[PDB]
This record gives sequence, structure tokens and C-alpha cells, in this order.
Amino acid sequence: VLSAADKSNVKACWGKIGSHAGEYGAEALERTFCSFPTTKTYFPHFDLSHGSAQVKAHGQKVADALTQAVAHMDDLPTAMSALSDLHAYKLRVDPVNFKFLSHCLLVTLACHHPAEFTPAVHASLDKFFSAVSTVLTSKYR
Amino acid sequence: VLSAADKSNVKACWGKIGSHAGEYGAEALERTFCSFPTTKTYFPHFDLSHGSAQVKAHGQKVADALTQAVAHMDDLPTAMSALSDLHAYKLRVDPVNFKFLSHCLLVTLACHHPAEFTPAVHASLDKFFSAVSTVLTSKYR
Amino acid sequence: FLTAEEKGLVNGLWGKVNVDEVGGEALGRLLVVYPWTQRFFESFGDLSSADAIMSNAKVKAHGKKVLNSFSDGLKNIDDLKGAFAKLSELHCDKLHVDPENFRLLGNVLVCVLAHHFGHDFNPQVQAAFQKVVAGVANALAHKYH
Amino acid sequence: FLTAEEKGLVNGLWGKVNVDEVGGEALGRLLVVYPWTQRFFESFGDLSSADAIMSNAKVKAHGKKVLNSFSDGLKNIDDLKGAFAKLSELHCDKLHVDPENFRLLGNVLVCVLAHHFGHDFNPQVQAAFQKVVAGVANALAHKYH
Ligand code: HEM
Ligand code: HEM
Ligand code: HEM
Ligand code: HEM
Repeated sequence: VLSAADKSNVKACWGKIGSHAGEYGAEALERTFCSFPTTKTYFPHFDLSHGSAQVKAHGQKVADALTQAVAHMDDLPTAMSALSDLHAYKLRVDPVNFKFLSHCLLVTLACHHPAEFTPAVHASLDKFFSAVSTVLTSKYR
Repeated sequence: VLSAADKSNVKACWGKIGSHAGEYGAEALERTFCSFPTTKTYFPHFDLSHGSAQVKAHGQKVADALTQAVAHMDDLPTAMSALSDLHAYKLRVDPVNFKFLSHCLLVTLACHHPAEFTPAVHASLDKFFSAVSTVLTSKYR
Repeated sequence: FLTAEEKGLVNGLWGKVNVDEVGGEALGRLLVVYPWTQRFFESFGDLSSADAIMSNAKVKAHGKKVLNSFSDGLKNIDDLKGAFAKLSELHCDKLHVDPENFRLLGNVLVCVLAHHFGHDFNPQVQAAFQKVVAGVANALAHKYH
Repeated sequence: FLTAEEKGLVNGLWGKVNVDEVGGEALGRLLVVYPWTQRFFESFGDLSSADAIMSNAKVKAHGKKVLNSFSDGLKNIDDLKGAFAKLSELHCDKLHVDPENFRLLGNVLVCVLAHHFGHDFNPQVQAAFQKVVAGVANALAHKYH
């Protein structure tokens, strides 16, 4: 459960990142497919090759939901309820795969935004990405 | 997320276990320490040798908590409040470990009560143990 | 990987398994307990209820091929990677199964073994079968890419 | 079980690592990002804030030793279980660390590596270091009983 300090860290970091989120989603997805090949099992209908425009497109969708998550950190079960059904009942992604993407998102933000990636902000984004990952792993039964 | 059939399945099993809830907990725990030795890192204050009384006393406490959970399947968040606090704030038990115990709880149940361990009850019990794991871990940070 | 104590426990109990019954039961129980796994098995017909899954000819026959592959693995226990190498490629390239699910199915099989064998399936007999199902799942995961 | 191309990415990037800084950085971030881990380091003093942890002389000095053992991992990448045997035993028998956290410290090291090298930390270079950190976490987890 996200504190007052966490929310200001996240929103302040998400602002600096700004319009770049979508490209960071892309690279975070690429890094997930690269570093953890088992995640690609969920995307057999994707052209997954390096620099592919379906991964770019998809990472922008992932980014979109996260920006929407940044605005709704007081009630995340409500604002991700469409994604929540998609991930826990529709497709059903094993929770470990979320740890993979979450980590790779931190990797991407550290590579792109070093001045922002402080110890305290690193901490708040972890908390925020797994609070998103928990909502997403919901409706299994 | 517990259905009506899950609830009557759960209370059915729990009635058949009856007064042996503690012993069932103690066994699930030994199966856990035995098949999943990483769980022992949480109990270095324990005698964990075969037939341990300390393990057996803890089996009853584990049974007593599940006994309370069986009574309050409509709102596990409220009923397991202090236990969530303990496993998250005081002890910080990694989520994977709940999965190892839950699995050995099913194995113990299957071992003891074959006539009750039907596919649907196997399903209802898995849902319950996992409902309980999620509550107990909810305050992960 | 396994000691001769561990193998004797495992092979001894395996010798008593009903080969026609157990795999089907392990598979039917995967489908019932973990209903998202059904989407992998849609050419199998009616999976709309526990009773319907548990009496499905195709789940029963598929469970039997799954069981025979565990038997082959016991037959090749010092080289599970090689025993499962062709199956690993299949599950990855053709089936797009997350190997995280391989552990789900092994644990259902351990639950069915516990069901069939009761008291005889003691914590030490389980632990050995846990070593088997973890090795099996690693070897099925191994040719992923 | 690493490839030559992977060792190339790994050993190449590592020869440029700041053991003085990166060690202190990974351990500090572990205690900041994952506060439960602090319970193992009460002897180290004030850990009451990110500032406190990141300025802690004990965290920094122990963080150097951890990065030195990661250097040891690299030199012995073909025999991680062997190299990490004593330290596996320490973490189990003396420190009581759930091996789950090893993965956490491995991923923090990766982030600290990304933060130092920015865009030089390729997806390929990351993937190879992901392989190292999982190998090391696995080796330190081996002597648990
Ligand atoms: C923070 C974590 C995640 C977020 C915020 C997220 C968000 C999304 C979004 C926004 C969509 C598009 C749905 C739509 O608008 O039509 C989607 C679809 C999808 N997601 Fe995720 N996701 C996350 C993690 C994961 C993980 C870990 C996996 C498994 C590797 C996964 C697998 C999929 C798949 C297979 C689709 C279908 C999209 C398509 O086929 O085009 N997701 N997700
Ligand atoms: C079914 C899930 C679980 C339930 C219902 C449960 C219940 C309990 C109960 C009733 C207590 C005693 C609290 C008290 O006496 O006030 C306790 C404490 C404790 N739990 Fe759990 N627990 C569960 C899972 C786990 C797991 C998976 C682990 C770690 C492997 C764990 C580690 C501990 C430890 C180390 C204590 C303190 C024992 C001691 O210091 O004597 N618990 N839990
Ligand atoms: C966990 C250990 C597993 C073992 C030992 C195993 C074994 C097998 C075997 C022997 C086959 C038959 C291939 C052949 O005979 O040529 C097969 C096919 C198949 N497997 Fe698995 N499997 C496992 C896990 C899984 C899981 C968890 C899933 C899905 C969630 C899965 C999905 C499938 C599917 C969809 C087929 C093809 C069925 C058909 O249309 O004939 N497998 N597996
Ligand atoms: C996963 C990679 C890890 C490596 C390579 C590693 C390495 C080491 C080394 C080389 C030492 C001995 C330092 C010395 O005293 O001279 C040590 C000690 C120690 N480690 Fe780890 N470690 C790892 C993970 C962890 C984690 C995740 C934790 C806790 C959550 C932990 C807790 C400790 C503790 C409590 C000590 C004793 C510290 C003291 O009192 O001086 N280790 N570790």
C-alpha cells in the first residue's frame, strides 16, 4: 500500500519522463522479451523481432495504462478493472512475468532518466509497479 | 474469490477434519519444511527435527487461524487483520513460501480424506488457501 | 541429482500406479482447479464442468500420454534434459506454454499421488517426488528461447 | 553454461565497474527499495531513511565485499555452485536468508549497472548479466537444507 511520499515520488518522476513514456514502454517490453524469453509465450501472434512495430505499439498501450495508473493511485483496482479481467481471467499471465516487466521498466528508467532514478524514487516506482501488478493478477477464479 | 459452492466445500472438509485441525496443520508444516527447505529460514528459533513438539504446537496455531478463516470466508481481510500485520510488518515472509504451504495443505488433505478430496473440493480448497495467502501477504509493503 | 534412496522411494510407488487412471486424473484436475489451462485443450470437447472434464475420453487419453512421459523420465532420470528435449521444443514453439505452468501440473500429480496412496505417501516419499516433478519441469523449460 | 559472446559482454562491461561505488550502491538500494532486508543488517546502525542508508559506512563497506564476491562469480562462472558453496552455507546456517531475496539483490545490481552505463547497457548486455545474477542467486541457494 502506497504512502504519501511514494505518490509524490511517482507523479514527480512521471512528469519528468513526460511524453516519453510510450518509447520507454517499448524498450521495457523489448528488454523483457530479451532478458526473460519465457514471457514471449504470451505473444505468439506478435512479430517479436528486434525493432518490430507491434512491440512499439504494444509498449505504448502498456505506457498508457501506467500513466492512467499514476493518476489513480488512490483507487487502482477501479481504474485497471478492464486490464484486471484481461490478465487474470482472459489471458491469465503468471504473476512472475509481472516481476520481469516491472524490473525491466526500472532498468529502462535508470538508463534514460539517471537524475530522477534516486534511491527513494527507485523505491517508490517498485511499490507502484507491483501495486499495478497485484490489481492485474486478480480474477483468476 | 470464494463462491457459494467453495464455501460449503471448505466447511465440509473442515468439519470432517474436525478436532484434528492442529495435527493436519502440523503435518502440512513438516511436509512444507521437508519438500521446501527454504521455508526453514523463517524458523531458526524452532526445533525442526522429526516429531518436533515446537512444530506441532505451531501446527495448531496455523489450524486455529484457518478455523477462523473458515468462519469468515465472506471477509478474510477483516478476520486475518493482525495475522496480515504479523506476516508482513513483523516477519516479512516472502509470498512464494505461502504457495509451498498451501500445496502441502492440499497434499495433507488428499492423504487423509480421499472420499472428500474430489476434483471440485480440490478446486474449492485451492481457492480458499490462496484467498488466505493473498490476505496474509497483502501488506507486502 | 537423485540418490538411490530417493529413486527406490519413487520407483517403488510408481510401480503401483494405475497407468490408465492417474494421468487422466492429474490432467482433469489441472483443468478443474486451474480453468485457464483449458484454453490449451479446446479440441478436447466439453470441459464445462468438473464431471464433464473428469469423464472426457480425450483428457483421459491425453493424461495417459502425459503419464507415460513421466515414466520415460523415471526411465531416463539421470538425463531429464535429453528425455524432455523434443517435448520442450514442442511446448515452446508449438504450444506457447509458460513453463511456470509445468510446476502447476507436477504438483497436481503429486496431489493425485497423495490421493491414491494416502499414508504411504509420507513426507519423505513426497519430497522425492517433489525432486522429480521439479527436474521434469526444468527439463521441459530447458529448450525454451 | 555461459557462451563466449555472453562472457564477452559480461567480462567487458565488468572491467569498467567501480567496485568502490557500485557495491555500496547496490546494497544501499536493496535496503531502501526492499525495507524488510534491513532486519538482517541491524548491526550496521542507522537505516531509518534512504539518506541514512546511502550514507551508512557499514552498508558501503559490506557492499564492496558483495561486489567482490560477484567479481569472484565472474572469474568462476563455470563453477558457480563450487565458488559459492561456503557463502551458501553461511547465508542458510548463520544468517537465515530466504534465497528469494538473492534474486532481489541481483536485480538491484542490474539497475545500478543500468544507472551507471545508461544506454551502453544494451538489452543484450542486460540479458547476459541477468544470466549471471540468476546463476549467482542459484549457486548461493544450493547449500540450503
Ligand atoms: C504493469 C504491467 C502491465 C500492464 C500495465 C499491462 C497493460 C496492458 C494493456 C494496456 C494491454 C492492451 C489491451 C487493450 O487496450 O486492448 C495489454 C494487453 C496484453 N498484455 Fe499486458 N500489461 C502488463 C503486463 C503484462 C505481462 C507481464 C504480460 C505477459 C508477458 C502481458 C501480456 C499481455 C498480452 C498477451 C496482451 C494482449 C494484447 C494484444 O494481443 O495485442 N501483460 N496489457
Ligand atoms: C496458511 C497460511 C498461514 C497461516 C494461517 C499462518 C498463521 C500463523 C499463526 C496463527 C501464527 C502465530 C501468531 C501468533 O501466535 O500470534 C503465525 C506465525 C508465524 N508464521 Fe505463519 N501462517 C501462515 C503461513 C506462513 C508461512 C508460509 C511462513 C514462512 C515459511 C510463516 C512463518 C511464520 C513464522 C516464522 C511465525 C512466528 C513463529 C514463531 O516465531 O514462533 N507463516 N502464523
Ligand atoms: C508439466 C509437465 C508436462 C508434461 C510431462 C507434458 C507432456 C506432454 C506430452 C507427452 C504431450 C504429447 C505430445 C506427443 O505425444 O507428441 C503433450 C502435449 C500437449 N501439451 Fe503438455 N506436458 C506438460 C505440461 C503442459 C502444460 C502445463 C500445458 C498447458 C497449460 C500443456 C499443453 C499441452 C498441449 C495443448 C498439448 C497438445 C495436446 C493435443 O492437441 O494433442 N502441457 N504434453
Ligand atoms: C545474492 C547475492 C549475495 C552475495 C553475493 C552476498 C555476499 C556476501 C558476502 C561475500 C558476505 C561476507 C561479507 C563479510 O562479512 O566479509 C555476506 C554477508 C552477509 N550477507 Fe550476503 N550476499 C548476497 C545476498 C544477501 C542478501 C539478499 C541478504 C539479506 C537479505 C544477505 C545478508 C547478509 C548478511 C546479514 C551478512 C553478514 C553481514 C555482517 O554481519 O557483516 N546477503 N554476503
